[PDB]
Formats: sequence, C-alpha cells, structure tokens
Amino acid sequence: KIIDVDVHNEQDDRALLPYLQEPWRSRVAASGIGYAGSGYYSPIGVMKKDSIPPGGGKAGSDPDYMIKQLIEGYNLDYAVLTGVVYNISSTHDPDYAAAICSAYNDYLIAEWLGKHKAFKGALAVATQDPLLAAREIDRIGGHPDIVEVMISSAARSPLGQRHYHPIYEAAARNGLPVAIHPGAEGGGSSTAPTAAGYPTRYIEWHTCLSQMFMAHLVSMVCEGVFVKYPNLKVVLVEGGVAWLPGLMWRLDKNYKALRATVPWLTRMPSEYIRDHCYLSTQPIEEPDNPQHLIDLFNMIDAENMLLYSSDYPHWDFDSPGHVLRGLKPEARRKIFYENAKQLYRLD
Amino acid sequence: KIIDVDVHNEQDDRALLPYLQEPWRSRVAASGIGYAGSGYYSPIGVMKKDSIPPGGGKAGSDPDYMIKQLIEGYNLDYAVLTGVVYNISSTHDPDYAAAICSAYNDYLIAEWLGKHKAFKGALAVATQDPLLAAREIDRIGGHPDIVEVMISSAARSPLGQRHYHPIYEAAARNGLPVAIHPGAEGGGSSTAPTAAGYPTRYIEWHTCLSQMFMAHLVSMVCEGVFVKYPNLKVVLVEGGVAWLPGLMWRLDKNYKALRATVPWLTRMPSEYIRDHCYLSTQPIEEPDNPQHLIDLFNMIDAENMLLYSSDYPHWDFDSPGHVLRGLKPEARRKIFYENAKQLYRLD
Ligand SMILES: [Fe+3]
Ligand SMILES: [Fe+3]
Ligand SMILES: [Fe+3]
Ligand SMILES: [Fe+3]
Ligand code: NA
Repeated sequence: KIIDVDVHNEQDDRALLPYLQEPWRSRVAASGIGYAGSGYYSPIGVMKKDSIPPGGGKAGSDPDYMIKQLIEGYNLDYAVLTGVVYNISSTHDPDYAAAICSAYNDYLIAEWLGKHKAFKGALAVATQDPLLAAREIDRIGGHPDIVEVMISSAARSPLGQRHYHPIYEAAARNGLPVAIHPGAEGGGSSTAPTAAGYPTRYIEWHTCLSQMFMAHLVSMVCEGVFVKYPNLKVVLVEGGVAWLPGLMWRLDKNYKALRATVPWLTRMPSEYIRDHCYLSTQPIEEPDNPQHLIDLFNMIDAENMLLYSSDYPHWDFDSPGHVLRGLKPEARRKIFYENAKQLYRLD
Repeated sequence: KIIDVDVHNEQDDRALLPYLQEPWRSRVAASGIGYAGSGYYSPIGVMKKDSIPPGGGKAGSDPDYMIKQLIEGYNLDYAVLTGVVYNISSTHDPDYAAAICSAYNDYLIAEWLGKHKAFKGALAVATQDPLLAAREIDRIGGHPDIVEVMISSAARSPLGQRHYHPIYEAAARNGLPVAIHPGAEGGGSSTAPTAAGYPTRYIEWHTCLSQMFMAHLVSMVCEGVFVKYPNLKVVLVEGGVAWLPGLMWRLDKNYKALRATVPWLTRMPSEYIRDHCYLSTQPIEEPDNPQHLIDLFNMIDAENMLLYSSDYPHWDFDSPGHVLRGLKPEARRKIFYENAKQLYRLD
C-alpha cells in the first residue's frame, strides 16, 4: 500500500541524556542541545493542528499517539523516522555534533524502532568531521531497522567535494542510501542559506531551500561522487521536484560543451541523477492545473525516482489521499510504495 | 522581425581612458579594469567561433563587423548592447566601480549607439553604492537610445533588500527596466556563488547561475519591490527559463500559508512575476523533446515574459532560426519581437 519516507519523530532534549557520553551529556543537561537554528521565525509554528499528543509535549514526540494518528490512521506499511537531530551539522564543535548524533541513533533504536514493525530509521550523522560520521555509520548502520543515513543540507561547502567522501564511502559500502534534509541553512557556521546571501523573512528562506539541493546535487554529480562510489543512493528529502527538469537540461547542455573538464563522467549528468537519486514528494507542488506537475514528471522519466512522504506532523503535511490524484495507477504504485520498498529493501 | 535583448559589445580596457578621471584613468592604463572575476577557468573561453573581427581585438569589439556579422547577417531590427562592465560590481571600491560604469556609459553613447539605428543600449551601474548608481541613472537615463539599466547578479546581499532600492526608484522614475545579468558571482566581495558555497569547476559554477536569479527574484517579490515601485520592470537576462514554474508554484503555496508575514502582497507572488518580470531565452534549454520546453512555457503562460537574445558572441550563442522552432507563430512573434518592442517602447 503506502511507505512514508519522511516522518519526524521528536523528543525533549533531555530524552538523550541517558545515551550521551561525557562531557556532552552534562552540557545538554545544563542547556539542552545547542542547535544553531536558521533564525527565521515561522509564525504558524512548524507543526500541524491536533498533532500535539495527549499530555505530551512536541508534536511527534509520542510513539503511541503516532502509531494511532499516522501508522493506522493512514494505513502505512512502513514509515522512515528521520527525527530532527541531523540539523546539528550547523553547530561549531565537530565532536559535540557527532556525539549528539550518536546518542540520538541509540535513543531511536532503544525507544522507537522496536515499538512497531512499520517503524524504520534514518541514522543521523554530523558533516563537520566526516571521519566521525563514517565511524557512526559503521557502528550502527548494521541494525536491521536502520535503512538510511540522514544528512543536513546545511553544510560548510558543496557536498560533492572530497572533504565529505568518507560519509558516502561508508554509507554506500553498508548499502545505506544517504538522505539530505533542509532545516538549518545559514545557522551557526554553515554557508549562507541562498546564493544571494541571507533573506529577510521565513517565506524567502523556506522557498529558497530547493536551491541548496540544486547546488549540492550539481556538486555531487560533477565531482564524480557517483563514479567514485557506484553503490551510492542519494535521497533529496523535502526540497521540491519541479525544478529537476530544468536543472537536468541545463547541466546536460553544459556537459556536452564541457565534458573534457570532467572526464571521470562517462554518461550524461541527467543519467547519473536518474540512476542514483530519489526525491520525496512533500511538500507536493500545486500547479493550478494539477495535471501539469505530472506532465513535468513524465518529461524526465522520474516515476521511478519519486518517494511519497507526508512530513507528519509539520504544517505542510501531505495526506496520501490528496496527493498526486491524477496519477496512472501503475505510477501511483511506484511513487507510494514500490520505489521505496526497493530502495530500502523492505519485507 | 527580430529584436535581440542581450548582445555583448566588447572593448579594450584602454578604450575607457578618455572618459575616466584620475586616479581611475591611471589605474586602468597600468593594470586594466580591475575586474574581480569568478576565478573559474573556461577551457573553451567565453567566445564563439569566427567572431574575431579583422585585425581588431576581442570578439564583439568592432561596430562595423558586428553590424555585418550580426545586425544584418541575422535580420535584426534592434539589438540591445549590454557590454560587460556591469560585472565590476564585484570589486571593493564603490567609487571606482561607479566611475568605471560612468565612463562606459559615456563611451557607449559616443562610439556605439550612433553607429547604427538598430543599436540600443543598457546603462550600467555598480551596486556597492546604490546612491551613486541612482545618480548615474538620472545623469544618463534620458538618452533616447538608452532603453534599460543593467546590473550584475553578483551582489552583496539579496537584490530585493532596501539597500538597493535607490536603483529601482531611479530606473522606474526614468522609465527604464532594470536588467540583471550573471558573470561575476563569487568574485571579489560578492556573496558565495551558490547556496552551498564555492564549487570546484566552471561547469558547476555556470550551471548554478540560475539559482542566483531564483534567490534575487524571490527577494524582490517578497520584499515588496514591485509594490513599492509598481511601475518597475525587471529583466532576468541569461539565467534560464525552465526553473520558473516550479519556483512560481513553490512561492504561491508558501504565500497561501504565510501571507500574514508579507501583507504588502495583495496578489499571488506568481502574479507579480508574470506582470513585472521578463526572461531572455539564451541559453535556450534543450530537452530531448524540444516540445517539452514549450509545454513548460504554456503551463505558466510565459509567452508574454520571454525575450529572445542571441548572446553574441559567446560559446553558448543562439542563432534565431534554431531556437523554439516549435512555437506557434503568434507566440514566436511575441518572443522574438513584440514583447521587447513593447517593453522598450521602440519604433
Ligand atoms: Fe521532513
Ligand atoms: Fe518540514
Ligand atoms: Fe549575455
Ligand atoms: Fe554569455
Ligand atoms: Na554562518
């Protein structure tokens, strides 16, 4: 039926205290997790309506409330819990960041993935010190309910550059796709959140996040990341879709004239993207004619690259029934179930 | 029959010396114009085949050769000379950058615009000091063959922010569209050239230029530049087309949820763009099925915002007969002549 590839479980900073190494544990006990936020005030908060659990705190913080509202509410075969901790990549201390990710991966294993069969996990790593991220991927990637690695797209340079390759080597060797998720662009020591620098308000910052993915993606393709690690899968989570055709054409046209500068590439850039990359659908783009979005998919044979997600319980939550309704049934099968069942090797 | 809204006349740095005050003249005579280039080496170079004039200098440097090879080799009724000096916005000294722009505008008027009727020009200004740019727009904007202002997309912050508004105010007051053109991104004291920072190779830098336009465009709309200045037209020159619809759909969707934060907006973001912005066609996007580009246009009704340009004499130059052969005649007339004729009020 349905696999949701982006479900944000949440937790009080103090939920990680039992899993944190010293000195980082004492830090969090005294001040919470030193997240270095983007600094763009959204007024509609982040969460949707009536997702705050009974008695609980943050929306998404109660496994039982989420089994009910999401797993059985919308009949989901599997849900990939992606948490929020990958955002710590924006902070300044590489060891603090890795230690927080390490404690979260354990917490997720101990307290979430065993509470339902549908529950699967993205392991989080910090990108400031890619060597520590490789360690964590090898430490914990073997767990049978851990199906991918989650990275923030708030980095210190384009993600295709060699400083990061230890992460791709480790994930590809383990068979774990690398998911990339926005949220922290511009915070702490990451790069400016848009090519033109820092916008003034949240609506600009949010709209522009897709452009970070385009930059990172051009870097990963042209730096030959997929030539160097032919087993790598990259999943672009929550960054839009409709921009991909134009990027594909622009990048292919430049490649035709510029191939000699990038000789490790032996097929067109668009084919590397199609063969190695996936994109989640949330927040689904809404042309006035919904048929248009589908026409866009078909223009670049992207039905095998698209993964449904709800992004429960955020304000732009996508219920599966209302998304992509004019899709052929065989394409709807692929985007709602089969692409992800294959990608994560589920069942 | 045809109007070409982006043609790069070139000149020897030394050609500005008669228009330059000291100490600027002495610097140019000794060291050329201090362009802070992208620092990305193009192996082809920025120039076309067989465009180097007889015995003359750079391709595009000779009015009579250009009149022959371009203005009449293709049956252009008007060509908008845009030069390359607007790239000087990347440099560190605002007074130097303004003087350079002022000397170029004087040179363009005296040595180019009168040498043929099809010649129309784009006054250039430096963005480091928008007050000096406003003064230059008022000095020169009234000339009968000056049809627009030209600024570089390599800025120190998103171009919709209030720091730049004196430019838009002066252009609108003189009935001049404001054109934006890539080329200097990341040079000197401008912002990093992509949202992810600095890529390693020309092919990435060039591909990602569209994203700079996307960020500036979202800035101008959301900062209410088209509400503050309701008689302002903006021309996105040489930055692609196929990304527009996904941007229009993402922005409109966020607008619906976030309109309270941006109350000066009393219409959908997509509609400010449709009513205030144009985009040149070069470099024409080349999908496998050239129909897919046109299908893309009609999804957003963009036939009224697209302006043909050849971008002579660059490597990704576009010959008129070759681009958009699939267009309906009425759409072709608009894109190749009618949009530009109305915009610049020619004839
Ligand atoms: Fe998400
Ligand atoms: Fe979200
Ligand atoms: Fe140009
Ligand atoms: Fe060019
Ligand atoms: Na920063």
